[PDB]
Amino acid sequence: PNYKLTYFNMRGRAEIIRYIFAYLDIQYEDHRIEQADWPEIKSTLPFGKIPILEVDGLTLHQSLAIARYLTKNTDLAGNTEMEQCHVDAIVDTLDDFMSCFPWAEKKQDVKEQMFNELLTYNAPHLMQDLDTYLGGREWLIGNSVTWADFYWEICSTTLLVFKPDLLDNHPRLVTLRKKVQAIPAVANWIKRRPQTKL
Amino acid sequence: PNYKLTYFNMRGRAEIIRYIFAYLDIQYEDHRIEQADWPEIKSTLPFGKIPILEVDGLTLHQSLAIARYLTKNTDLAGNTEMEQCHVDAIVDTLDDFMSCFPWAEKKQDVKEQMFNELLTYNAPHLMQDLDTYLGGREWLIGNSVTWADFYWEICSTTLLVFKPDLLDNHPRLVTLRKKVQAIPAVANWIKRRPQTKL
Ligand SMILES: N[C@@H](CCC(=O)N[C@@H](CS)C(=O)NCC(=O)O)C(=O)O
Ligand SMILES: N[C@@H](CCC(=O)N[C@@H](CS)C(=O)NCC(=O)O)C(=O)O
Ligand SMILES: c1ccc(-c2ncc(-c3cc[nH]n3)s2)cc1
Ligand SMILES: [Mg+2]
Repeated sequence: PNYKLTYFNMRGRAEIIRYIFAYLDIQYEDHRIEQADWPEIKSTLPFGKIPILEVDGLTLHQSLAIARYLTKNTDLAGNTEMEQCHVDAIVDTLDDFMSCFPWAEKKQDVKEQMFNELLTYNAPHLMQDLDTYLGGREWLIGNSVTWADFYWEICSTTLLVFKPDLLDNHPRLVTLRKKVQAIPAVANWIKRRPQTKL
Repeated sequence: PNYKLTYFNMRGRAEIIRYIFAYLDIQYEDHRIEQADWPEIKSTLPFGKIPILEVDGLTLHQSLAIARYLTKNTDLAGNTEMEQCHVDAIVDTLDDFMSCFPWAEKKQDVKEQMFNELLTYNAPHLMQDLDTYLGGREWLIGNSVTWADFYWEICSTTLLVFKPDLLDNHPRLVTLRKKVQAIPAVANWIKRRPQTKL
């Protein structure tokens, strides 16, 4: 199966798929486009948003739909039907918050105001909810790593760019991040991937 | 299993779960709360949001995570893993859009103005995408009804309250709503359910 992932030159919403490709050792074309080439691609897509994943001539969309598709029947999926539910839920919780950021806002002052509020007022509560939920367990769901741990690590990396002290009071969450960063396939990708802010 | 669904007295984010229960002929307690019973219940929830589903005492959260879990191994989920990806993709596309609405906005003029903006510009764009995606086919994905069709009927029902003429130029999408409403288990539910604006 030939895989071609199209997104911007960013970790962004494509990073979860990139970590999954890496973990399962699947070769794919990591297509990164410049904004100048975006509108011309956007015009041809069923839903006009990226990332998109082409699989054998069939254009998939929605980052998490794609991530879920790639991890189905792999060890990154939950180990029970109920675990796959918790995986899905943690991912959508992380996603709901990340989606609140006005990533495309062109008015810089309005963008900064918004970012600062979400990070200062809302992010600390999400960390508290996740920390309690994790408890003293090794992974967010079950006894082995799932793509929710991957998504936690990814989301938290971006939040830390803007608010570095976010996890000063959550050592257990720092440990989880580090655990994810230590997985050989993930570590390799982290070392070799393009270094972008977002 | 002993299922208990908790949400406000409204269709909202719990309705997709309610359609799934009805369609799969799965018994559950449809527990609805008033504001007054919210602060106590909220305090007991790992993520402080509804809906939640309790399955034999185990608590689940995130509406789409729950819906997907309930459809597991059923034809409603999508027939192949690829179709399941398309089903998931449509669902998030719809949810992404519905999440744009300031449901909680307390300034009535601001709420009206934002709704108008979203219903005037964004909604018709998304409707053109959904319509061409469906084409002259029977259902959104595959050969049979999926919970994406359910979610479409649910999201549009709520949008039609605010912009009744939204689908006036989209007969294929109106036909989809009707095909879904006529499914016997759904027709029954729609008649039995408590009447609420949202
Ligand atoms: N929930 C969607 C969001 C997709 C999305 O809005 N992507 C952005 C980039 S992060 C985009 O397509 N922006 C360009 C545009 O809207 O034209 C997903 O996870 O794929
Ligand atoms: N993406 C989540 C959203 C859950 C959510 O925002 N629930 C709302 C009710 S519609 C809520 O609990 N808001 C009131 C509050 O958080 O106090 C889902 O679909 O379950
Ligand atoms: C989870 C994790 C990361 C993200 C994003 N990061 C940068 C984004 C962006 C910047 C300009 N456009 N889009 S979006 C979203 C959800
Ligand atoms: Mg979502």
